[PDB]
Amino acid sequence: WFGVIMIPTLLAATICFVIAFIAAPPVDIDGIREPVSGSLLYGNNIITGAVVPSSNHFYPIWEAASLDEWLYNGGPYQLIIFHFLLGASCYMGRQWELSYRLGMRPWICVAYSAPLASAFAVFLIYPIGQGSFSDGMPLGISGTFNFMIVFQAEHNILMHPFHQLGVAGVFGGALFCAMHGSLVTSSLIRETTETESANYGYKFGAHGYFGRLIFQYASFNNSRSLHFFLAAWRVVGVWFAALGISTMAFNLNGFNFNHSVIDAKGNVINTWADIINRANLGMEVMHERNAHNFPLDLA
Amino acid sequence: ELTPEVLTVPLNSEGKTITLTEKQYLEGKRLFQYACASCHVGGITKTNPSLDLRTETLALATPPRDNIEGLVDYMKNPTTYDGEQEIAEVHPSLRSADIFPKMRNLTEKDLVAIAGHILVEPKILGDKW
Amino acid sequence: GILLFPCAYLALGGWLTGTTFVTSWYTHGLASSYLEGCNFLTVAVSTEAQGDFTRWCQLGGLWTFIALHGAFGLIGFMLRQFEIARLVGVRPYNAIAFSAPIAVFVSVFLIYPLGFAPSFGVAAIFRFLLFFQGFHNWTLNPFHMMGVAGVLGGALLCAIHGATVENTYSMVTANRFWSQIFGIAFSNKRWLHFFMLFVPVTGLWMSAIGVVGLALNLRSYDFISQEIRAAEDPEFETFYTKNLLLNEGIRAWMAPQDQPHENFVFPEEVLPRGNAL
Amino acid sequence: AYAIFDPLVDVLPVIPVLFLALAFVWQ
Amino acid sequence: RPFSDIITSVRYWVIHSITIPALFIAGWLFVSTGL
Amino acid sequence: KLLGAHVAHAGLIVFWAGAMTLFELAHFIPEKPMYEQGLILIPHIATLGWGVGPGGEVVDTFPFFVVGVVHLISSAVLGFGGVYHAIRGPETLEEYWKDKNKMTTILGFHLIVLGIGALLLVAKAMFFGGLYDTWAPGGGDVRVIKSPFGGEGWIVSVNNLEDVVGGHIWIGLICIAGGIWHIARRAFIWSGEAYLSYSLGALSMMGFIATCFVWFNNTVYPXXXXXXXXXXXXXXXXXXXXXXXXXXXXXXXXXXXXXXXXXXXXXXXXXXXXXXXXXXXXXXXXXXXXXXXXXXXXXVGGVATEINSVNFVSPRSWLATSHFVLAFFFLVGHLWHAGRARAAAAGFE
Amino acid sequence: PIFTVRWVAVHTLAVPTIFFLGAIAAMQFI
Ligand SMILES: [Fe+3]
Ligand SMILES: [Mn+2]
Ligand SMILES: [Mn+2]
Ligand SMILES: [Mn+2]
Ligand SMILES: [Mn+2]
Repeated sequence: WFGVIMIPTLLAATICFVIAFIAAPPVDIDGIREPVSGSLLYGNNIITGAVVPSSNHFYPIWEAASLDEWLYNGGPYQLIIFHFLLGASCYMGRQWELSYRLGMRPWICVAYSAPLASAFAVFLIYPIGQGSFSDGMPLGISGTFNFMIVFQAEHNILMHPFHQLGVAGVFGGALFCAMHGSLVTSSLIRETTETESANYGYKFGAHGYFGRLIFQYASFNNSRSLHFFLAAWRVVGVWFAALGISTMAFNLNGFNFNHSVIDAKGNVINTWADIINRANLGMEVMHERNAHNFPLDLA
Repeated sequence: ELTPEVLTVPLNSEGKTITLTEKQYLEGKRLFQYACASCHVGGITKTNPSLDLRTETLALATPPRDNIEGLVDYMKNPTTYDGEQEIAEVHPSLRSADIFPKMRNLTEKDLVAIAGHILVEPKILGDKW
Repeated sequence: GILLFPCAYLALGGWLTGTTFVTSWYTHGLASSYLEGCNFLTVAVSTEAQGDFTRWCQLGGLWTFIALHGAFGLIGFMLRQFEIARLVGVRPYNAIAFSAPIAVFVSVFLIYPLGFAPSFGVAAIFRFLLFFQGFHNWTLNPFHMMGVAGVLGGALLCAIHGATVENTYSMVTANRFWSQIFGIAFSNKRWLHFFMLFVPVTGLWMSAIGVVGLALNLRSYDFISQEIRAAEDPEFETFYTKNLLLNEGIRAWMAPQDQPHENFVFPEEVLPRGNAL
Repeated sequence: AYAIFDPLVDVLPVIPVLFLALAFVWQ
Repeated sequence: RPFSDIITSVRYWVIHSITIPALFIAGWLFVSTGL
Repeated sequence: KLLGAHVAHAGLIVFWAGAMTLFELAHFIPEKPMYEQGLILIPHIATLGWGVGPGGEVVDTFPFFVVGVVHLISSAVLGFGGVYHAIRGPETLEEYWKDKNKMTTILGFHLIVLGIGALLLVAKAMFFGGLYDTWAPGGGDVRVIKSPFGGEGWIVSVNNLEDVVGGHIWIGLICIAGGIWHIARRAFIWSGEAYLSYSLGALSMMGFIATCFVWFNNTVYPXXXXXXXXXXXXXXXXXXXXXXXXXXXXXXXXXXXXXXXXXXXXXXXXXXXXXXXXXXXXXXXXXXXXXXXXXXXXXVGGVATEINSVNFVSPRSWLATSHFVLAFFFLVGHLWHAGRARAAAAGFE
Repeated sequence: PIFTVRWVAVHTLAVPTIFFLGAIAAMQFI
């Protein structure tokens, strides 16, 4: 309510999203959809040049013809993507305004938004380095299995540096927090002395003893805010890593590994690292439909 | 396992053969990959229609540059496949220090190194390239 | 609890040993004199075998022991639910471990295994290449979609709760009352300490769903082929399923080197995939 | 020879405030 | 190993500290570079 | 210890960046094979560093090696004796710094120091060298004189590269004279943290922008780009194909085929007269040398974004993934820190 | 707990931490 933009971004990115997905009922089956991309290329339009448009694009002003313009390349996605930067920015700006001005709740908005704007700003930051067109995120957005195959070959390459840190925190933190939220919810300052009549007894209103006896085996939390420091680490240590690896994956990337291949005389021994990893990626993924023909260095 | 038989590159189309060392092969492996692999990554070619440096491509040259005394001369005196159109300005060579400012310090000593490095590279495997 | 000490010693004594003094020679080759980009150790030779420590631990015995002593020894929740619930109380955390850690390992060693030699990887890039090539032959699963939604649902529930409780001594302290600041933004928590119960029924139910989806694909299920779009392609179509079955069907065809007996001639410049090369 | 010029430039910001303030905890 | 419980008082314990780092390396770098 | 924390930081960041450049300039400097490790030595030539290729060794290593050595020996000399404010003396001072709004306006007079330090360092070219772009060698002259676009235009180093230097003499002398003269009162919560977050948020906005502007339009000729490893790669595939047959106008999949598809609003042909007869021989074979190394990520199969063997290293890709990652992380911690100042006097934790 | 060892038990298996530290430095230098 504070920032007058979230009501004009989330509403335009939800009405246009439900309108585009309805126009592809020819072959959706609730999974793939978006069958409008089999002509000339995926979506090469070259919208803007260097750090996006600023000196004064296809967005609010379609131009061209009328209906034949919105049915080519990105189309409606060019307007929806512009709403993600306005909606996420408002989802963090109004969150930090309806907490400090409403009572007393500093931060928790700039950190929580680090995870939301980690994938949202990653879709815009990528085009600012490689190609300012609109390729990457499929039009309409459904399932998103292309960003799990293409982002494996190049434009991020083989994940094994920074993307290996964040993927272990978001997945490993879901199993660690599942146990932490299950132990405390089992017997602490939420129950443990109310309804226990083998059904559902009347409740009426252990956390200091179950925080060092169950999480033992080596130590404990040793702090009332130690549990909040673990939950914030799965939203910052894994958030800035996912956004950091994606923001660097413009043209430079990393990957490393290369090839071990070290024999007695000098041949190619090979092993599980880059020889067998790039064998199923540098031949299956490097088979992108049929776009390239002239170039051979870079797809 | 580098034996004395593998690094026994021929020194002529007649039937001769030199004998490099383990120090020579290591010298050309760092010179051909630091100022030539920019367009010859893994012996292949980035700006040519399948023109690798295998012992099956060099032997078909005019004259055959499958030797150590034939490939070395071709480095400075660059050609163009058929050997008719002099490509002394198109491709970087030891004679053109104006374009190739990398091999400016290198002499006729490093020429037979990058040549014997290509031939020996094809002796590591049985048929894979 | 003497079993947990004999299992955590065998699992940590073999993992650190295989990635320092081992090899393979049965399936590719890694851990070459303590110099590998992944430091993997599993191999699993195609098949009482022998009676040594260097010949027996070469063709196998490495992953064959890490899956025999690490899976059977397990314990964890089974050892804590008979010592904590007997002294302190609340045996609720034992249910989360018997799905998010017990089913996650018991599926990759009882489904893909003998259903045939090489099962899975046990490292960093080893488990990253087997989950990439293994997911290439299938993918787009309905059950596996829940296992990916739980890892993003329980992590977000801990991020939105950890950043809302810390910003909620001073005027804040810790007594909730933040159900009006967050409620006007997105839904509302009914409280009752359901913040820990919902996160436990998300990470444990997702790991049990993803394990059941991976245990079915190996034991012959369906997964791939939308069936509706696979039969409706007379000429011009192209969608998100036609570009996925081409980036996994042509990528898994070439570069084949997993099987050292099934694979043979696949090159000769006449294989699959053609666009630019 | 004085060829150790590259080892004194990188360590000038690699070691300080990473082993001279993290372990000491002075501030 | 009697005495009292540890926490953050015992460091190197004087002896068997530098010899412990000389006995371990005497069986690792030796049993690897020339076993 | 607010002023000493800025001095001991400027002397430790300049002596660490300068010594890393002096130890790298003597480590590399091969002969003719440039673009191999030189993120700090690259920005030097864009002000004072010979022209085109390497000058020599005796007279050439004078404005590069002695300029850096005089910058580090003058920075570490001021930082060694400046770090005395963080060890002894009187804690905090004011003279003629107490979080006052009236005193904060006249303080921080670094606009006339940074304005006369950015306009004097840029206009120094028309009195010494003149950078190296546009033509082929070096030779600054004239004056192309807001003149450009009012919006965010990082790629302003277009056709006329002289407009870059002139944009500092106008916007600099107007910022330095207008800043020292500026020294309702309800314009946000004036404080020490609010001024630090806005200073970092504005500096990071120029870091994420320069992490692309210094890898696209001009900036550095020895470095490659995403439009250099795609446009030149197409010029190397078309020039090698035309040498065998010629006549670019067919169909292989969906137009273009050889070269020039003509889309959006341009022909993209770049004059069909310069394709058939041409006018390049030594300039065409040189451009194809950079595209064969890629810019995004250089490094059995081949050698590229997937499975490589022998290469070197990328150009500006290291700066657009180390400095850009440090600018987006510091900005996320600065904007979040701004909320701790606005909710401290009206909230408190 | 035991009064014979108790704490001194986990250090026996942790001894393998130094064994892997020297074996990794011997294969990287030669
Ligand atoms: Fe809680
Ligand atoms: Mn693409
Ligand atoms: Mn491409
Ligand atoms: Mn591609
Ligand atoms: Mn592509």
